[PDB]
Amino acid sequence: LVHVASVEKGRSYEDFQKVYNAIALKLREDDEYDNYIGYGPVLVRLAWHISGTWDKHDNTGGSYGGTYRFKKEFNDPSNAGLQNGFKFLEPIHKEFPWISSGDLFSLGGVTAVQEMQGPKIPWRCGRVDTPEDTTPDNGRLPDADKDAGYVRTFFQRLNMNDREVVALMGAHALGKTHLKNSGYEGGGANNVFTNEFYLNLLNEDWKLEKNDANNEQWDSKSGYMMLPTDYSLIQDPKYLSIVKEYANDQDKFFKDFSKAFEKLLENGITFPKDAPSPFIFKTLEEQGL
Ligand code: HEM
Ligand SMILES: Cc1nc2ccc(F)cn2c1N
Repeated sequence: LVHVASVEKGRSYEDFQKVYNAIALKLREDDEYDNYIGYGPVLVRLAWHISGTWDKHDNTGGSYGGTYRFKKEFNDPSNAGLQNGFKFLEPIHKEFPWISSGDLFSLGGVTAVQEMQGPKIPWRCGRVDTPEDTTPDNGRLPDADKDAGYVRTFFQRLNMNDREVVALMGAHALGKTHLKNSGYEGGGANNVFTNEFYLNLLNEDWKLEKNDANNEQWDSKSGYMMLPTDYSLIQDPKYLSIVKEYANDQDKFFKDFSKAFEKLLENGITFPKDAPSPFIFKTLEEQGL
């Protein structure tokens, strides 16, 4: 099963920078969402969930087809809460209806990371909307109530190694859990991209507890929380070494996250030899906007 990237007809870097800017301007304008966290974190999560359905074995799922727009995927219990990100992107799509759905969802995540002061994430266009019967079944996204062995095995399906996994999980510094979405709650909240996930793992005093949804989670007396899968990154000795590396080197974390996140968003896509080079978008700040 081959998905060849096909550039939206007549579009170039400038066209996509305009879409980036519209997303970024709306992030600034709709600042009140989720108790003033804003839409940044949920857009990052949306980009990951549309990509994380991928299966390397048969090239099903992945970001290419934009299939989150169909009810089966939209209503995946694993995707509860992401409807907010979809609703955010709706007026963007109306302003730029030429962009494919997969390109819009993935660009939303890139824009959110960069506007939240994260690393630059190179991004490629050319995802093409595929029909409803290409939507992956529910159940391909990861469970949170598991251990390091589960995490490691799960991410092999996405062709991610230990370093890539630990780097990607640093996104859990962003946003927060919501009891009504996932059965996890707490840990305060944040909308600036940093390496604080790793610092909190290492520096906080953690205690395993059951929450009000009867689910296990690790809680600190500072009020932070870790999922069992988050905490597994310091229980496993191979993950722990990488956690320490990122806790002690902000730039290295940024660079490795950028590579892993681009890879995540591009898994399953075949790019022609003469496809455009990846785009690196300027932030609003860099443009004086
Ligand atoms: C073992 C892997 C993972 C598990 C089990 C997991 C699980 C979860 C859960 C349960 C939530 C709470 C959702 C809610 O209640 O609204 C969440 C939120 C979030 N996840 Fe993950 N996740 C994983 C990997 C990732 C990755 C790889 C990324 C991105 C690179 C990511 C980005 C996010 C973000 C940004 C949020 C905050 C969303 C918001 O504030 O609305 N996660 N995740
Ligand atoms: C601040 C914060 N953000 C997240 C995102 C996902 C997750 F599972 C936990 N998180 C915590 N504690």
